[PDB]
Amino acid sequence: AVPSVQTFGKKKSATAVAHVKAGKGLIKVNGSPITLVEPEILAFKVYEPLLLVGLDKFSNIDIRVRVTGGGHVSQVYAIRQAIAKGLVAYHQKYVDEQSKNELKKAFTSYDATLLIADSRRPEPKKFGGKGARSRFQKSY
Amino acid sequence: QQIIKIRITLTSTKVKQLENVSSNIVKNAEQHNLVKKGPVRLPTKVLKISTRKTPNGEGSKTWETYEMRIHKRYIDLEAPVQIVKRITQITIEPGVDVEVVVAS
Amino acid sequence: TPVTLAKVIKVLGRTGSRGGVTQVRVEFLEDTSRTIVRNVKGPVRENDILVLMESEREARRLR
Amino acid sequence: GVSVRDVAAQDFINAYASFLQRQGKLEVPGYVDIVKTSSGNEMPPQDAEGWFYKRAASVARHIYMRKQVGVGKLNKLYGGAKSRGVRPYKHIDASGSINRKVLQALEKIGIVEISPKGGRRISENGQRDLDRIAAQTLEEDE
Amino acid sequence: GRVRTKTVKRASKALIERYYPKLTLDFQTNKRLCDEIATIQSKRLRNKIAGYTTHLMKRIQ
Amino acid sequence: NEVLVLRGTLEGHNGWVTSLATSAGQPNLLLSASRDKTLISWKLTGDDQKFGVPVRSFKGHSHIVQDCTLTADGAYALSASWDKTLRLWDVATGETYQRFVGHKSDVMSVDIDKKASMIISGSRDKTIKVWTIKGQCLATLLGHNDWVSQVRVVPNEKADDDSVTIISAGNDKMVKAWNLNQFQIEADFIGHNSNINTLTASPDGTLIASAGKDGEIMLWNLAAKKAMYTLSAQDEVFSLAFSPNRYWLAAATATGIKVFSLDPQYLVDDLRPEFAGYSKAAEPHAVSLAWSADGQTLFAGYTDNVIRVWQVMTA
Amino acid sequence: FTPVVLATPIPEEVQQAQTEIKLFNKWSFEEVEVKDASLVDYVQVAQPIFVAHTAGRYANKRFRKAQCPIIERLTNSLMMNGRNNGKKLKAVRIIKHTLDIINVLTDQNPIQVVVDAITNTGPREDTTRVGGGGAARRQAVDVSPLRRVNQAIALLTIGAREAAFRNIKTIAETLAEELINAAKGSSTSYAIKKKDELERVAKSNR
RNA sequence: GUCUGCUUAAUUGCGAUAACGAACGAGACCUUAACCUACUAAAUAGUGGUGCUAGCAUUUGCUGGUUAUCCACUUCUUAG
RNA sequence: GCGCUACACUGACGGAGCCAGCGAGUCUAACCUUGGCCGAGAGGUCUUGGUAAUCUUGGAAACUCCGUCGUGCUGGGGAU
Repeated sequence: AVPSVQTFGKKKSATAVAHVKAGKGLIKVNGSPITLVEPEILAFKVYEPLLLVGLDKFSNIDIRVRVTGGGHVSQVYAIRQAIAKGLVAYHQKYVDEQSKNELKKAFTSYDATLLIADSRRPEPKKFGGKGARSRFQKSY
Repeated sequence: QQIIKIRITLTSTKVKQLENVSSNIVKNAEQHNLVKKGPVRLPTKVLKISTRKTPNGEGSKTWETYEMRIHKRYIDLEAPVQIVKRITQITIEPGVDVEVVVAS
Repeated sequence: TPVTLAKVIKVLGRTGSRGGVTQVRVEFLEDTSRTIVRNVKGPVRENDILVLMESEREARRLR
Repeated sequence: GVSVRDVAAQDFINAYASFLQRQGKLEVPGYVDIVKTSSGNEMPPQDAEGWFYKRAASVARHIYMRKQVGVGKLNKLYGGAKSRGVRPYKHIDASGSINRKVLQALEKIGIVEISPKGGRRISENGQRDLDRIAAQTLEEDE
Repeated sequence: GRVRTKTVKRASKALIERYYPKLTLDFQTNKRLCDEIATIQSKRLRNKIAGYTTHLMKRIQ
Repeated sequence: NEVLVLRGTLEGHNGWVTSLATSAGQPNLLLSASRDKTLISWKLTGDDQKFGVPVRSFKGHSHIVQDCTLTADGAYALSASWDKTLRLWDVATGETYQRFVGHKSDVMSVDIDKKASMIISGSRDKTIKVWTIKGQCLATLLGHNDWVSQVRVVPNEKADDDSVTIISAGNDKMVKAWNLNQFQIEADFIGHNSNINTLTASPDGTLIASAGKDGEIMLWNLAAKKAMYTLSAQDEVFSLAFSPNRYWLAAATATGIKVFSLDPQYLVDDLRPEFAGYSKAAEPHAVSLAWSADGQTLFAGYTDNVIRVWQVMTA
Repeated sequence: FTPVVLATPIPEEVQQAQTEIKLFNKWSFEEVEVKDASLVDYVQVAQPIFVAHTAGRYANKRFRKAQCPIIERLTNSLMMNGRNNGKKLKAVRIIKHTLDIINVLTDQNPIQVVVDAITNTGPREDTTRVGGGGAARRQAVDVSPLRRVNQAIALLTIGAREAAFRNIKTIAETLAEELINAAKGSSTSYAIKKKDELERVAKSNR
């Protein structure tokens, strides 16, 4: 039928898979819903996006988010991107088009990642010296 | 008429002879129309031998990273003892290795 | 302790040996048209409200 | 309707720990108070107790979470690095012994089982005994 | 910097002579065109010729 | 008399509006074009705020849209772009019936005859190619030596024989009118002073316009094939527009809209309003225009990212 | 006021708390402002962190240091003492503490007394090393206000650090023992006993 | 020729020039990290559907176990 | 000269959450070892797989958890 549409997630390493289908309520992350966050101080990172908008919208919209890659805080934006990402992949393929413009002017405001993943790279290393722009000791 | 499901496994150092062979491959076999897949294309291994430059401690500490980058490349192909042999004989070449890990 | 809050207008030219000093006009915010030319220490712009309890030393250009 | 997942990672720990403390069946092997688990811990477990009944809900939630594994797997997991001291800090693989024996004691009732390919798979009971006790640890949260 | 080069200028300054008329500033319509005309090495080089040109027709007018 | 008054717009796209389309069977069902790889579907509700509800994006190419022709029925929107296609969209929905592929250089067009069938499309490979309502060619015409710029449909009240006629475009500085069934040969437009970047057509079978990089708008007949009213409009039009049944021209001359009035020969009414923070060479100069299918609503389109539709009303 | 009824009860405590409302839903950033003219413009009161982490591209552009949320140029400092160096999640599991030991001790709007430990803690009349010779004077010149606040955080971190240092007091009880007495500043703190100690090395040289 | 000047990571380039046009270096090139919901295949990667199935709900649901129960897939994960 | 831990409550101790990536590996013989037992522990071993995306190998630490310690050179320090 199924009505499913659907996405990925990407911040410095890994992915998620928002299978955003038609069911009754749910938001399964890693085989463990989001009340059950994981590194439980950052916990509020993912909690912004359910409320950044109506916990109203996500009753309809069912996300089994599987989470691989990327130490714990890497993926935190990867699963944030992906609930918004698709927030507009539901609100693009399915829920209209100004519902992607009412949004992205909400979701564009923290004007952050959320939507557009980070750019920055780790710099390659060299010869001689150890994290990156380091040069070995000096002599005389 | 005994059918056999062969699997074709390639490797070289040039992306230009090599790509050449799954164009020739999968169109010297769709001529034959065979039941096959499309040139699967396997993670690029990719060896970096660090070495110093100088012939003698002296002299700054002044190093190299020469390497062979293969493009590993495989295929598929059914067909009896007759029309996998006429195919393995033909692509025939410089740079390249063909195995026929047969599936009788 | 009388504080005279003076607004920077014209950032002028770089100074000091080590470039620790910009020069600086300033427009007195709180007596507009006075337009004295002190110095400061910072990585400045035009509009850095600037803070002086020393009304006034007017300063001269330091190696 | 009511999950092992739907519930936290130390209430299920302490509320299967006071289930497998108060079961009696569980057996309790003879180098399981003294002996240092892990050899970089100086300190064995600060419980000396029914870590064995706190390693009996870990192991067990840990299986089911995945397919299969153990003893040279719960060997890379339970330890951490090393205290080498002076020598830049170093991983150390436990002692297959205690959980090579809860894995042959869980084998007993019908909680953990031996996954074909082999080694520890929870049975078919077992799971029955973790979805009964993830819904009795969901109501100390509820 | 951002400081332009000969090979480049002297390739737009030769060009700008003939082709002022096809000539434009949407530079993404020169880019295409600037191949049909020059016989360029590269993709990067080529994107730095027309960059300059558009710095001619944006000031010529 | 007709004081043409300048009204509420419909703003929405991030790139640069490059066609726009007269709906051609449900004139609401606006349906607009792009640059940044979609097609924002705008209703005309109409009801004032938004003049009238941006309800289906449609996303992409990989690259920039130069067109978006509606069908004879008017709920099936036909793409183009700079990555060598088509991708037939459903106005209603988000979908790709039939990727039509095959070109080499960058489609410049798209159009559909009076029954919705034997489609066409220009190119830079310097052709043309028919692709029926399947990725399939009748044939691949080659009479031109150039960038053939644009091709149009014409909407026939000699009631159609059945061996019909279409058209074309333009650095060789000529047109050429290709039987849409077996691409025969019919007349061309000799003369002009550089790029033919457009043309248009009659709303019965006996009117046309081409146009300018020189200045002049060189006019038609097709059912006289004789060269006509030769105007003089300085910069260029990029962006031509018949009213459908008035005799008003509309084309966006840089600078006007020059309504020229193709009966008598006059300047009725130039719209260069509205305008805020520019250095000329910033106007945010158009790139598509249209006349409500039923013929008022001028859907005036501009660079920027703000469509600015501007209807004619009362003295 | 409307509990969502989604299986997954994602809170009705952190749903009425942050639906009715934005901002970190312990402290409300909601009728809390700044009282000086100079350190407005160069100390974000708050864009909403609903926690106390932004990637953080704050030093490329020569200014945005500005745009940087105060709370997260703070956790930023602490970042040290060298051994922690790197640890932000120890530095927010510590200042997410600090804001409860200001609310609890005063009874204040503590995210404001966080801000009043800024403008008060800033050195204005400051010196510079004129070169100058073998010996010269530190021509006395008032920092921009840019620099000022760079110091107003920098100062505070090098004296509430020795206070845990062979100390019964876990920086959560010395940080809030510095900001309450550093805004009332007092001199039981370390800024208003160096800030003043730089005014006071300048007022001469000048 | 190999230069007053402006130019760059750079004898890197416009330009000034009894100096015209080339070689090496640098750069071009090779390694790897990113991207491809288009291709090519995967019981030494994983999906749903499928049973077999072990619990909570009983509301169809929710939580599983299964190197074959079968297949179908190839976003994923590998890699040409 | 090159370096490790620490002068703390922004930490030390502890349960309870509990997370990667670069490798490697036994053949003519003892390289990786689980699992399931024996040991407070360090380990012992039966036995197991693995010439390896096929085994040990999906469970590493900074941390969130829930607190005891309360300004006591300690409950920082870990020398001898």
